[PDB]
Amino acid sequence: RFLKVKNWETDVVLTDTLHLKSTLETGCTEHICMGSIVLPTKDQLFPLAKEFLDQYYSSIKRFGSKAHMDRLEEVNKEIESTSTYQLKDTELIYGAKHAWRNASRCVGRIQWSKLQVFDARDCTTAHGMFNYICNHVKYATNKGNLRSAITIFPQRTDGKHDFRVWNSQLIRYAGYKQPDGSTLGDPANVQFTEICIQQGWKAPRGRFDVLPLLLQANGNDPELFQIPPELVLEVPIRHPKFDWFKDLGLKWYGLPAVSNMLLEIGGLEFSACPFSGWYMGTEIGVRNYCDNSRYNILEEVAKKMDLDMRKTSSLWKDQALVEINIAVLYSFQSDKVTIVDHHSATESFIKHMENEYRCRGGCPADWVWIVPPMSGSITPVFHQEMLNYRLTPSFEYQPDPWNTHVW
Amino acid sequence: RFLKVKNWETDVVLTDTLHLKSTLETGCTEHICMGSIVLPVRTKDQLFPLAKEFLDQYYSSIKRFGSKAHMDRLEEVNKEIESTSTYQLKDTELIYGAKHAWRNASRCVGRIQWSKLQVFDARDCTTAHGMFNYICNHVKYATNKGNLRSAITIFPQRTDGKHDFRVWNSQLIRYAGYKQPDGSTLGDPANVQFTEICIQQGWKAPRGRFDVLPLLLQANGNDPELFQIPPELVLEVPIRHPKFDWFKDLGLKWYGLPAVSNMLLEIGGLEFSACPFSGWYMGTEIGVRNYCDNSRYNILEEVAKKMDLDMRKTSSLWKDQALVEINIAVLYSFQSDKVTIVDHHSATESFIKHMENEYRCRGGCPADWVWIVPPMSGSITPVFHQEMLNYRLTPSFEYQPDPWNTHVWKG
Ligand code: HEM
Ligand code: HEM
Ligand SMILES: Cc1cc(N)nc(C[C@H]2CNC[C@H]2OCCNCCc2cccc(F)c2)c1
Ligand SMILES: Cc1cc(N)nc(C[C@H]2CNC[C@H]2OCCNCCc2cccc(F)c2)c1
Ligand SMILES: C[C@H](O)[C@H](O)[C@H]1CNc2nc(N)[nH]c(=O)c2N1
Ligand SMILES: C[C@H](O)[C@H](O)[C@H]1CNc2nc(N)[nH]c(=O)c2N1
Ligand SMILES: [Zn+2]
Repeated sequence: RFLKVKNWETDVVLTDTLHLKSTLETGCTEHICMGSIVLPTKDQLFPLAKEFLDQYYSSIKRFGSKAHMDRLEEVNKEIESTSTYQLKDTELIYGAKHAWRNASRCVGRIQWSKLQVFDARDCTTAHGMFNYICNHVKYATNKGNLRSAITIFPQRTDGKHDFRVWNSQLIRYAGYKQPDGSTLGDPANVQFTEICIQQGWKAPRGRFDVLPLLLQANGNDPELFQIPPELVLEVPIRHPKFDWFKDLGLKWYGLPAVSNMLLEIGGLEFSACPFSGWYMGTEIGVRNYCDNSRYNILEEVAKKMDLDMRKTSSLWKDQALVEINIAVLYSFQSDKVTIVDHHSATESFIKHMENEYRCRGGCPADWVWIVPPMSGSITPVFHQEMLNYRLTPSFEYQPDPWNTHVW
Repeated sequence: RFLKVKNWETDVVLTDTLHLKSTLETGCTEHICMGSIVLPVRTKDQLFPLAKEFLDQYYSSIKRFGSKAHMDRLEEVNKEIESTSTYQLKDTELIYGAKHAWRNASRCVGRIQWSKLQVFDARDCTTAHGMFNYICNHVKYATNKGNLRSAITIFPQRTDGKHDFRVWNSQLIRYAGYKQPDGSTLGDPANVQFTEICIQQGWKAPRGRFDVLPLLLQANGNDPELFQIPPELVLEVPIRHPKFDWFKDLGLKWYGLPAVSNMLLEIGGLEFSACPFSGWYMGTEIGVRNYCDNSRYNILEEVAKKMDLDMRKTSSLWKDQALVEINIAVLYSFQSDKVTIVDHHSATESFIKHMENEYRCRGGCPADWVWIVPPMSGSITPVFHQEMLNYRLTPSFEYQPDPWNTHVWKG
């Protein structure tokens, strides 16, 4: 019922009680661990609403106060007659901040309480959505001094009137299959790129073409829009010691902004809730640049470093990985664009985890995702036992809209 | 019910049915994943079904399920359980048992090799000196002058839990750790407690950074006694770097034979509490963990110092730069001295081929991602991108409490 987590580098032991709150299911059983799987009515809504308002009023030190009870009845009455309900601004902000706080896969949660929340619940059209997104992008970008933000479109109703951003992130590079059999640009985005092409985008067909936004308001067919190029802060990638690195022609965007997740607060479902912070270096240098199924540049870089690629045991992939990552961090720093290295990020998360254990009685954490994709064991999170469980408010994955949406 | 796992690099999707044979529990529930927690006298009653399951598996694999020899063996085991409270494994069942415990070890990346395991039957052993002799033979056989061979030696099973055979060392070969009065540690800080115990048992400690510990060996529930492994039996590799000539002056070395001696081997309900086993190293175990963990030799600072890296900001990735160089040095040193070692690229590619093979021929391969993914360069190894299902099959190796915590001292 109570559970201990040990850090095997420091011997520091923490006791978790927060897990006894969790309701949603992990995918694991007593018989099987699914820890490494990427994806494992009116009557439904009121317990959900109640459970959320209870944690809200307890957080503002007013649990069981008349103002608490009154709000419970007003929501109960609104559900009974409207089959849904509306969140107060204060509840919206709290819900969003807590969905981030509860994101067990996110290493950057030390920052959870400083999230700028933009309420776009009054939005009605895709042109409206575009305006809100551009304002979000400009606000978060802040000329390189990045700030966390989320923008929240109207909640689901009958599920036939969904707001969706079809893009997976607000800013991403296009992907084309070429006659060659090779891929130009980002292979992750090939399918979405074609969907933009069949919707009518003129594609420049380069390595680093910023995709257009494809915006669905109120269940209607989605619409193309190009983000003013002047709102998209990008960094050219160079190396502090290797002069040849510039000729690889590498660039990345400053703003990571996930736009395909669903935000659930008090049983209400916000299907379009783009949010953004800033990069940890490895996301770009390890995953985007080096995954065999992404830009996959390890082979090209190793060649320029004149390393022995004859045998895997020369650790040439590993040498090139480090240098690719040094260059990402150097480039973002030199251009004054916020970025965090994996040493700094994981050390912060350990500090945050200790805060959450003393202040909240726990911190749900998914070790498979929190440990960086390079140098795992020289980061302190490697040695940290973590407990993974699902709390609400939360961000969840949802089906790609094109599989779903009817034209 | 069939369970699917997907490789996110290749889109290969595999179907697991083997998890259906899984008996033991994971630590996890529908409400909590304990996937990163390091650790989350049997009676006649419980013993017969365990013996029966095991023998059903054995007889299946040799294609004799339901045979008169299968039925006769069940009845003979049954009769022996009721009459004596335990039973004895045939040699063939012991071999099969030991190979399967390795096959089932979900935290082990080296399993492609599971079927080539030299089993030494030491169930006729009775004394600590007998144990020492069996262990020297294992070490010489396994070492094979650098062309390492996988092996396990199996001492007598638990009886009443008062007569246990235990190897008190956690590996057959490991270096002492000495905690100094100024709070520094000389040698391997992981072995401080055990070293203290050796010392108190009368070991005279050289007190260097690389003193090979003595063996502390318990037979038949008796008090353990000290033995020194003959030095000529302990193959060691001095560590140098192919390009950096100052690397050798760090004074590093490591032993070639990794030989886990503190686990419990369970087969058909029987408990083998001393069953040391050994293979060969994957380079990262030494280069990443043993050398670079902050709680271990911790040489990152001193290495990066000698590499003249920028150390005033973590964002120069100086730690990462030094880590790779150390790992290069380890592999180079082993290869140069013709001592078997495997790099993490090669080992993980092998594991993936093993795992796909196992799904096809066996209907699954239990695997613990937290453990299989190497402690450096995770995502450029194909395992990182592999979904895995973790569950407990028997035969199995299990953790057991350190014997100094449980042992009843006789005097
Ligand atoms: C501010 C600096 C931040 C950093 C350094 C950061 C870091 C990360 C990283 C490295 C991941 C792993 C994702 C992957 O590898 O694909 C992640 C996941 C995630 N983060 Fe953050 N984060 C930040 C801000 C935010 C904010 C503002 C939110 C929401 C308000 C958020 C919510 C999430 C969620 C929901 C996931 C899981 C995505 C998934 O399951 O695929 N993060 N975070
Ligand atoms: C042939 C060469 C082998 C290689 C390269 C190899 C590789 C490894 C590695 C890297 C680990 C993780 C250890 C750690 O980081 O703490 C491990 C764990 C393990 N291996 Fe192997 N292995 C080999 C052979 C064997 C053999 C012969 C056995 C026994 C028959 C064995 C059984 C195990 C077990 C039971 C674990 C789990 C240890 C634990 O939970 O602490 N392996 N293997
Ligand atoms: C807000 C924020 C800040 C930050 N630094 N980093 C992030 C994660 C972003 C960026 N870097 C990856 C992306 O993570 C979000 C995408 N999650 C992948 C899960 C997935 C499941 C199934 C199929 C797939 F192809 C992918 C968010
Ligand atoms: C047979 C074989 C071959 C090989 N290459 N590698 C191995 C694992 C060895 C080597 N390198 C580490 C050790 O693994 C065995 C010890 N396992 C640690 C688990 C643990 C539990 C509780 C507390 C702890 F601090 C640690 C075995
Ligand atoms: C199969 C495995 O679960 C998958 O590759 C995961 C592993 N850990 C991860 N960790 C992070 N931060 N991001 C990812 O995309 C993944 N992928
Ligand atoms: C807390 C965490 O599970 C622990 O540090 C584990 C992580 N993965 C590991 N993986 C291997 N192979 N060996 C280890 O010792 C560990 N340590
Ligand atoms: Zn689990």
